[PDB]
Amino acid sequence: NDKVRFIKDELRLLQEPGSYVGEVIKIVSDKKVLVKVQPEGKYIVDVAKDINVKDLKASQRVCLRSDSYMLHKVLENKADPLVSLMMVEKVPDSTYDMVGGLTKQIKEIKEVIELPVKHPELFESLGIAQPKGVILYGPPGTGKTLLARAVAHHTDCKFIRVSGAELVQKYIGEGSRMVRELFVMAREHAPSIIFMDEIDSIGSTRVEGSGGGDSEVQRTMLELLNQLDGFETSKNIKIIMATNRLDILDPALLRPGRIDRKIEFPPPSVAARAEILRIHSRKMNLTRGINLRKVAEKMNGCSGADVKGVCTEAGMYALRERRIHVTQEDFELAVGKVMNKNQET
Amino acid sequence: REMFAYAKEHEPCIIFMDEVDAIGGRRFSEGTSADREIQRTLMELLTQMDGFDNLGQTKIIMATNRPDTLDPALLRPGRLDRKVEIP
Amino acid sequence: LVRDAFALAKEKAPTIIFIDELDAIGTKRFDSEKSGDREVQRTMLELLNQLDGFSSDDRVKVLAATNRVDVLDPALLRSGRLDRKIE
Amino acid sequence: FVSNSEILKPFEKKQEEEKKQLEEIRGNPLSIGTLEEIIDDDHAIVTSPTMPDYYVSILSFVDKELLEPGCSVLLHHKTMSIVGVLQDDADPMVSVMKMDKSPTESYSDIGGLESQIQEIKESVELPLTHPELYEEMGIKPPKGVILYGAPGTGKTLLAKAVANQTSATFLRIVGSELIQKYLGDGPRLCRQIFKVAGENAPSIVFIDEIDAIGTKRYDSNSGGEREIQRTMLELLNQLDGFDDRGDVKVIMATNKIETLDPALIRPGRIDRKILFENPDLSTKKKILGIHTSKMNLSEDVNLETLVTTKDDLSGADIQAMCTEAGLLALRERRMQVTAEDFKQAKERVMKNKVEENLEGLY
Amino acid sequence: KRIQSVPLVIGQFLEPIDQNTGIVSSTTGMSYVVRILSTLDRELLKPSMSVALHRHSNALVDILPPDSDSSISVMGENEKPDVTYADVGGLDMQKQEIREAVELPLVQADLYEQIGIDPPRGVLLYGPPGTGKTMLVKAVANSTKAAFIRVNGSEFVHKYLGEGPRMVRDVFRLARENAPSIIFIDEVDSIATKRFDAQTGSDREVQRILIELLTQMDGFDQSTNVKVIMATNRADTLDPALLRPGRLDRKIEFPSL
Repeated sequence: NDKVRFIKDELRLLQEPGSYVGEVIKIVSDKKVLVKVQPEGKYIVDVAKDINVKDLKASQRVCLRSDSYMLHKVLENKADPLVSLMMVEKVPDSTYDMVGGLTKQIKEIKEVIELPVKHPELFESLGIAQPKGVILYGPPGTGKTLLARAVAHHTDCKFIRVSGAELVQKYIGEGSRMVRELFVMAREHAPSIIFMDEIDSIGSTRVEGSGGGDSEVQRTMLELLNQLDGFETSKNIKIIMATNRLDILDPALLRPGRIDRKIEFPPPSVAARAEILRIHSRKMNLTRGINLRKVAEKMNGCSGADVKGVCTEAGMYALRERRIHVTQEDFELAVGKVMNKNQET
Repeated sequence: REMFAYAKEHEPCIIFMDEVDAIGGRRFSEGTSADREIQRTLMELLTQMDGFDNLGQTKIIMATNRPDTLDPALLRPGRLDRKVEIP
Repeated sequence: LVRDAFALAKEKAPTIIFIDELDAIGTKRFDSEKSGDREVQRTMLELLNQLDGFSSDDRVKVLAATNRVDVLDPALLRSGRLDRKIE
Repeated sequence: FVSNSEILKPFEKKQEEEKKQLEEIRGNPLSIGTLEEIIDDDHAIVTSPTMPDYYVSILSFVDKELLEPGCSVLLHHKTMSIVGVLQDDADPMVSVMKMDKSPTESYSDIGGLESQIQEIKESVELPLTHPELYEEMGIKPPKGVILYGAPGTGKTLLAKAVANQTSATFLRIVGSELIQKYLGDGPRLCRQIFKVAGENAPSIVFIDEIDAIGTKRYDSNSGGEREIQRTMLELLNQLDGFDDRGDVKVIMATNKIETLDPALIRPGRIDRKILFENPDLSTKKKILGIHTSKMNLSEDVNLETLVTTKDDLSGADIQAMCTEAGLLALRERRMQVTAEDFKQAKERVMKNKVEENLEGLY
Repeated sequence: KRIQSVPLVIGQFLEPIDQNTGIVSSTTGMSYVVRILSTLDRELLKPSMSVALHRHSNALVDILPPDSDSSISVMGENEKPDVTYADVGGLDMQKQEIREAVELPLVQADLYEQIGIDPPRGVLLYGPPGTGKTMLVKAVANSTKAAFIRVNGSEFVHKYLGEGPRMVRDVFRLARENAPSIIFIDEVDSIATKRFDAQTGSDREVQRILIELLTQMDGFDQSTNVKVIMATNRADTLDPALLRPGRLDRKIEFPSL
């Protein structure tokens, strides 16, 4: 009987004109919400009697009635990656177990970033200050960007890579606005790693810094850091800079209180190269007869990134030959290709 | 597209495209102010040549003051073969 | 605007179409920099193509004025185009 | 109390009746739009997004002078009548500005800058302390000062201190972000900064490291980049053309004051030109004493000893030392710091700062 | 079911809010919250399926196959490529490259996952097109008996919130439906030149388009039976968002020297 009634109710229901999707600009205290509606212009509406406006909040995507103008539901809020580009990555997948060769870096990185964030109380009790910025300088793309993501997975924060130029809009302020908004986002999401993307290259990432807006943007960030130790004396959001060049830097920028720590990123050695390889091989089908000591010794003038190329190039040779289990023969042949590419220019 | 489409129906016909520098430039400082609209027009042009749309009895002539913003791709034959100068 | 300028000019004849400034649109660049400044090249070219697209008539006159001459081109030449050069 | 009650009983009945007559107008859907201009026949033109534009008479909740051209307003959904005023939406574009109410810093924390601290105090601080006092006297004290040294050594700090004393909004303005690569763009960004400064007085306006928008050249406009010159002339016009008593004070910052045009300095606004002295032995002691109050350390550390062997270090180097010696203690898992940590720390910063090239001496 | 009836506007179903409720995107760009028929469900519907909605009442009447392709913004589906790889020679090195990139994950999906190493999923061809480049693309497409879909990247460049960002929904989906398929994207740089050197023009209109490219692309190539191959005049004006490992693993040059 209920099943007959139910259909009946739907039959009636379907004769609505529908609802509009709208975006909350802001809640006010007057029982109204300002809505920028997407099919139409912008409207002030009076929310439903079933909720307050402190039962709502700004930046919510909403369903508003086309008939009675009341927020019938709230969907979800606008996701954190936005603008020209910007990538926020919740739960960083990298770890110190995902790259090896980091024995030199591990003690160094731990004190500079981990010990202040994880224990504020220590820093305070000592009367040592929290560093304002860190600069990492090293050979490109080896696993510099990867380390940042690792430290962020341990300290339990979103790793936020911000592309300097994408924060270069051709309109009044809108650009200046974006720069400000970003700080607002990472203050809300505290703790957070802000990794300043585009003063480094991983090979797949364009623009290593320039005479335009990458060095200037890099000044802006420092300013923010001063201000936090100022009025609010709260600071839980740290910025990590990565660079390959000393021509993006100036001495007041390296002066303690803008950038306080200058940590060397691992230059690649034979022992270090084997380690990384062993970790990446521990995901896939390679023969036990292989000797990572041989493969490591074959490679000189290869980064962390190159080791990754070798493993997939090796796989493509087995695959063609219609086998799923790789050999030392494939691994040498793959290395020889990669080696020639470093010999060019 | 329409212009080429009609040239093939009613062929022979000449499509005289004046100033293929506004409609098939290749930037110089990599802006897209209105210069993505430049990409749209150039792109359409290549597609018809490169495709299975058949020109041979349908003729295209481009005119441009100085040749400085034509891609190597156009200079390959079957696009522009013949490049006539003024002395 | 120019094609409308000329169409209304043909209707209104005798008419003097008076163009103040001919260096403001009279830059058009000479490099691959014309890409950007294509509005200024195209407008200047459009009046000259129209002027040469008819001859042996004086229905429309166009007369051009500069604040200080810094522009002259081999394109301006022809009798149906800007014949007369008065200093 | 008794007063509330006298009022409640007539006020109630009138309020309900007024609230109602408003709500019959205000009823949904009513579209938001923005007021273009107010015509002087006491009409007004409104720009609607949906493309009515109409000349309508106001309806109250606001007055004709409680509105200006370009304000956001509430519009009727057939006659486009101005029912009420509303607040901008769909993202007000505001330029990079950092707000610091009473930034935590004082003269005492950085003491031994004695000579500069009096100069900034007379010019900036005391006029802000005296508001009606600047209105009555009417004559200008210094509007503005220039501070030139090295940032976060005195230049950042001094401006932070004076801001704390007078309960003024401290506004940190990023010199470079005004260096946008567009045209029209620099001066309107610069103008926006000044607009907001006058609206939200009192304030000290700290403009960080002006040399990227500057560069003097030899001419007042040049055939080089136009955008860098444009922002510079707007900046010169903004001091020269509006003057303040005390309601807005400007602190300008630059590492080298001689790369600035001499007419962009302009006496009669920027009267004070404040420069940086080097620490003597006694100042080093003072600057050190504060930084260690906030530490915990061993009692075998002798201040006098460290100070004598330091020679020609500025306070920034002194701050770095506190952190570096303290870092070796944090490595040994200890929240004291020994004598030994300091010695190695003093030596190292000393070494790096004190690079020799035989340019001293004579 | 019967009551709603024809004639009808076409929409694409965006997302299920709940049981008997959907947010739908109409393809004049305008997104609506509607009811759905109780004869159509959560598993009879999908996040980018095409749906028939009522003109004035806006409720999901019937489900359409995706098969709509724009024709005044030009989206070509191409049966019958008729060129082979003996139309152009001397390309040995680029040929071998393409073969392992493009052919092999479609044909032999199982063997990548069995090794336990990543397949390639995106390929970039960089250098001037139409040199013999396009011909290899076309030759594989016929040879593997995959569909050729020629997608004009630069004719997304539409000038509003209307058509363009929805043309992207349908094209990725449609390729997946009529799998195997090659999606060959001519000049992606139109919807992907943005800021790098702070001397770059308006880039806001293109911005929405780039974002749905990112969604469609990562949302397929996970069973590896439709490949995406991007082509561009110059590669120094792409975004990293396209470039990164996990998407674009093969980067093939038209070789020189």
